[PDB]
Amino acid sequence: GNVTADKDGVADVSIEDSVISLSGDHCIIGRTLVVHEKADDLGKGGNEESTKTGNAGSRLACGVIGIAQ
Amino acid sequence: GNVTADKDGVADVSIEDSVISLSGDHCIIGRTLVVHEKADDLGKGGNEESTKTGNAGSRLACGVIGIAQ
Amino acid sequence: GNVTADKDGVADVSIEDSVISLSGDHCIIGRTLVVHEKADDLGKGGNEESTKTGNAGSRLACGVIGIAQ
Repeated sequence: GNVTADKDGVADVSIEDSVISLSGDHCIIGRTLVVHEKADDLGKGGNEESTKTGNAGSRLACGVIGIAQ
Repeated sequence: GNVTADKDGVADVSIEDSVISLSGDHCIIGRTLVVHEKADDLGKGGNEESTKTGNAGSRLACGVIGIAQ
Repeated sequence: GNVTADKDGVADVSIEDSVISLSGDHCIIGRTLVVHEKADDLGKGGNEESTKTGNAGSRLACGVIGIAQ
């Protein structure tokens, strides 16, 4: 299906079968930020997959990022 | 189906079968932030999948991120 | 089905079969934030799946995040 007709109209929105995601600020104030990590065996034959997939950030697989943003 | 007709109208919204998600600020004030981690065996043949999937952040699989944002 | 007709109208909303989720601020004030973690064996062949799935944050699987945001 998914016809989505329209004849006029200022500033209208139509959203058929889809996926939407938003977010806001992520302020973090401080004076000292210390991190220690010890990863040992993350993946051992881990199959993966994706299709029509999105992401508003840093895609990754089997990582030890430490401090993201 | 999913017809979604319209003839006029300022600033109207129509949302058929879909998924929507929002969020707000995530302020975190402080003076000291210390983290210690020890991950050992996360994945051991973990199949995964996705289709028409979204995300408002940092996608990942089998990680030891430490401090996200 | 899912017809969703309209002829006029300022600022009206129509929501047929879907999923909606909102949130607000998440302020956290403090002076010291300390975290210790020891994960050992998270996944051991854990199948997963998704379809028409959304998320307003950081998607992940088998993680030891430590401090999210």
